[PDB]
Amino acid sequence: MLKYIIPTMMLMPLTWLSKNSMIWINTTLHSLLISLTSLLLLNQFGDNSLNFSLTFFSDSLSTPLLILTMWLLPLMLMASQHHLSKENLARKKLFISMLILLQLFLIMTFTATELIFFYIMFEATLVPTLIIITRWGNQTERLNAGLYFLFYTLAGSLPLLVALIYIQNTMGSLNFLILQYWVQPMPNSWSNTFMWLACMMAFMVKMPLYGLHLWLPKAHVEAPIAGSMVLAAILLKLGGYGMMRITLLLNPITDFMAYPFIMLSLWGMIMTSSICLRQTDLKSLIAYSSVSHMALVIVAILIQTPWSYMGATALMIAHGLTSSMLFCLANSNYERVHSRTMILARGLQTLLPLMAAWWLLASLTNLALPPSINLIGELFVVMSTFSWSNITIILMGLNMVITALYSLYMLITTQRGKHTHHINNILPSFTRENALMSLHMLPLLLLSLNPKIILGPLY
Amino acid sequence: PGIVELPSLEDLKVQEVKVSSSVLKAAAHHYGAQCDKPNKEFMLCRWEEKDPRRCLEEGKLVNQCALEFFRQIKRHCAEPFTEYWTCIDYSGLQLFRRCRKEQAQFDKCVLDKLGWVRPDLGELSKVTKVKTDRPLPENPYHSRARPEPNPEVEGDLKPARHGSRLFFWTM
Ligand SMILES: CCCCCCCCCCCCCCCCCC(=O)OC[C@H](COP(=O)([O-])OC[C@H](O)COP(=O)([O-])OC[C@H](COC(=O)CCCCCCCCCCCCCCCCC)OC(=O)CCCCCCCCCCCCCCCCC)OC(=O)CCCCCCCCCCCCCCCCC
Ligand SMILES: CCCCCCCCCCCCCCCCCC(=O)OC[C@H](COP(=O)([O-])OC[C@H](O)COP(=O)([O-])OC[C@H](COC(=O)CCCCCCCCCCCCCCCCC)OC(=O)CCCCCCCCCCCCCCCCC)OC(=O)CCCCCCCCCCCCCCCCC
Repeated sequence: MLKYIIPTMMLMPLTWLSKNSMIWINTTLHSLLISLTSLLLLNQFGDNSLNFSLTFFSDSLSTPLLILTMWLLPLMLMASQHHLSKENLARKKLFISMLILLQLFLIMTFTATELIFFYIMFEATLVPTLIIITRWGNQTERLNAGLYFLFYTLAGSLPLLVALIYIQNTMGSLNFLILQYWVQPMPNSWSNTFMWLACMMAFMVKMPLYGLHLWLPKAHVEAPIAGSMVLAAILLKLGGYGMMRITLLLNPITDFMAYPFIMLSLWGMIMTSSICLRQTDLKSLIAYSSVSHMALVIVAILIQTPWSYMGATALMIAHGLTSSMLFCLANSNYERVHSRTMILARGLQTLLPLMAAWWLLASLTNLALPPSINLIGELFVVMSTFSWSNITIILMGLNMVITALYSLYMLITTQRGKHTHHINNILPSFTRENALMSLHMLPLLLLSLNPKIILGPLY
Repeated sequence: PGIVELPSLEDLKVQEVKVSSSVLKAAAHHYGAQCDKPNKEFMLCRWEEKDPRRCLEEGKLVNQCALEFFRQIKRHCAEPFTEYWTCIDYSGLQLFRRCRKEQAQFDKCVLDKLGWVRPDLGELSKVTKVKTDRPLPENPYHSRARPEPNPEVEGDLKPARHGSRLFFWTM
């Protein structure tokens, strides 16, 4: 994986040796070249993962996450170069360096052959994220947003560390390729119970779990746009990725200890969608929608069936693209009206017709319109959870009601109705912003033609 | 533990040299010269055995030969010796230097009538060799078997197997 780590590292001289005005263009061009290079990870096989070295490998699970991760960086560079137009050149290079460093930590988080290197990169992704949120945020509450984001996560993960080191003393290796073949049944005891809780609660925090989700409506509305894109797009999927790596070790104790977490997620996807029905803040509405969607991935991992894992990985990739597009649309309003109030700028289809088309398409992919990979992941999770218990379709179907009722209401409040009279700085849509919308949406529509590359290790 | 083994009281009875300390110190150089051999056999047995219960017969030889010394003084030169140890016995620190004329009379009478030379300065402090027939004590400290030591380091130092093996570090 060293043909992706070295160009990402070499983006640091490419952003610190550039001209004082060329630094967005150079980093955009070379991050797009790395994103085009990211398709060489698709040498996958039906039995054996693409195993590079002792340090790095990539199956069909980490490969769509890597393609999405290396694709997100040019999109974050395009989104972040408007509010950083008056910024100091040194601080501008610092922001681009934090984006590059976070990309590096993510692309060698998903490719960790050994699980403590996964933990080190998985908790190394906090630091550039924390610096981005607390430094280039906008409001007063970004500082508290750096605390709840941090001290929830470590509260989940500093147990996990200990549990991982226990396996290092017990099995002798945290290699995932060894632990496929040395895995032992984890019986019913209190020691193994808290072993399970230590292995799972860190990723329960970063999904987020309902009840533990309280960091996320604070961390999305207080970050800049590149921070919100990297949280909703990638940094919520470290939890699902880590769960799919770590529940191999946790059997058969998953089949009786994961009951309350399934209950929490099946009720939290109802509760956070209900919260999305009453959010006065647009960016908060997208944050609570992200909690509502990741609850399905939590349920699909905790029932551990093949249809559930395929739906969960399709839903993770689809939600990454869709939530990144919705935060960029909220940014496109926020850069003109300078307020995140959803009721403030109304009737914007009269003023921005093509941007209202992009809002329409992003809201249709939020409500899982077929044949999008949103609907493919949603549908496969609903199939597997109907197989799990026949009653859960109620909690699925009711959710699929409310998931529409905030996807279009967010459309009807911001884009439809009579336009707000006392707002007149609604500029036409920039080519940067429309390019950003199309680079989010056009891969999300092209993956409908070929979904088999985003359906996990067990397609 | 075990019973301590003490000799009986009749094993410790011997004709003691029943004289005072100034009688001894006044005759001390001639006693160190003439009674050399059983005294050195005894002090050899006393430092080699490191047990007074294994040194009783040499102590009886010492207590016999000292009496033979004082008898051989008593047969010939009892009165110059008596006046000399009386002069030595007067002083509190028992100085030899206060009583050199009685020392000269005692040394002259001893040299004439017995043929004894007083040892000069330095001679009685010598370390002398002793010809005894008793064996060397093979275990004077009554020790036991020392524990076997740990096995040492040997063999050619090969490089480490697969590096450090610290969680993921391949070197
Ligand atoms: C490998 C090559 C593959 C090539 C094939 C393409 C594959 C899919 C790629 C993307 C396709 C959609 C792109 C258009 C929408 C986005 C842009 C936009 O706003 O357009 C309006 C604009 C036209 O409007 P305008 O008057 O000029 O100005 C804007 C208007 O004022 C204001 O706008 P408006 O109000 O007029 O427009 C709103 C209107 C509103 O109408 C709708 O939203 C109705 C459509 C959705 C609901 C009903 C259909 C549900 C699904 C059934 C159909 C699919 C399956 C059918 C097959 C049989 C059954 C299985 O939307 C449309 O008219 C868009 C029609 C297409 C919608 C596709 C579905 C998106 C819905 C959400 C996801 C649904 C599931 C996934 C679907 C995946 C399909 C492959 O379009 C353009 O100018 C087009 C520009 C070029 C677009 C290129 C797209 C492909 C790029 C890929 C590049 C790489 C590969 C190379 C191939 C290149 C091919 C050319
Ligand atoms: C004819 C006689 C002469 C022949 C000459 C032949 C050589 C000519 C060229 C000589 C120059 C050296 C070139 C590199 C040699 C290969 C080293 C390598 O790539 O190891 C891959 C190494 C393991 O991969 P592999 O596939 O198992 O083995 C491939 C080789 O065969 C690895 O082979 P190995 O098994 O022998 O490797 C031993 C072991 C293999 O590694 C392991 O066992 C894995 C554990 C390593 C430590 C992981 C720590 C994780 C937690 C901390 C992370 C910190 C943040 C990450 C960096 C953020 C930015 C600072 O590595 C270590 O123990 C060393 C620690 C890592 C240092 C690597 C060398 C860097 C030199 C240049 C420094 C520039 C800054 C680099 C970034 C700073 C941090 C490294 O990859 C990593 O550990 C991931 C990080 C990437 C490595 C460093 C990339 C170097 C090139 C950067 C260019 C761009 C720089 C831009 C500015 C600086 C950044 C802001």
